[PDB]
Amino acid sequence: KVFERCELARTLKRLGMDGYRGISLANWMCLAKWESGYNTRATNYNAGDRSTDYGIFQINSRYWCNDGKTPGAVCRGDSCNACHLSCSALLQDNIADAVACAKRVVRDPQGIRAWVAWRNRCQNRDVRQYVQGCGV
Ligand SMILES: CC(=O)N[C@@H]1[C@@H](O)[C@H](O[C@@H]2O[C@H](CO)[C@@H](O[C@@H]3O[C@H](CO)[C@@H](O)[C@H](O)[C@H]3NC(C)=O)[C@H](O)[C@H]2NC(C)=O)[C@@H](CO)O[C@H]1O
Ligand SMILES: [Cl-]
Ligand SMILES: [Cl-]
Repeated sequence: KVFERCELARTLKRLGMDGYRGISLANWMCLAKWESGYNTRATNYNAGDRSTDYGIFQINSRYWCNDGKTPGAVCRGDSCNACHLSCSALLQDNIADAVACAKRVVRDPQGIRAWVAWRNRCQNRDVRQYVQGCGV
């Protein structure tokens, strides 16, 4: 599914993303915009390291979900699939699982810095435009 901007903002607000581990809803919106253009079925293979990015947030397979096909990995406990999900779950139209996984991502030290796209296009920028007029 390709979300409309305000429709996603209201969805994320309902799912408890506003202010989660200190990240404003606007930051999440900025992230989804630049990562996938708000498209849940987006996939990107990293030929360079054989990992794949999945869904609206472009979550990487090396540490967060299991796709079976991601090499460079020494798996301690749940270290290779910290969200406890098949990567397939990050490609559904319903973003509940994707959101639970993004929340797990930011529980690690880097927080939102986990996404290179955020560093480049969102950090220290006026992200208010992403949520203006959405009623959130
Ligand atoms: C959105 C996304 O998928 N982003 C990817 C990044 O998560 C990934 O960075 C690596 O993330 C893992 C998991 O957070 C890092 O490991 C954790 O590091 C902290 C540091 O103290 C430690 O507390 C955790 O125990 C440790 N976890 C594990 C499972 O080892 C890892 O250090 C990050 N690597 C770098 C270079 O920052 C990057 C790189 O694979 O890909 C993004 O796409
Ligand atoms: Cl699953
Ligand atoms: Cl699995």
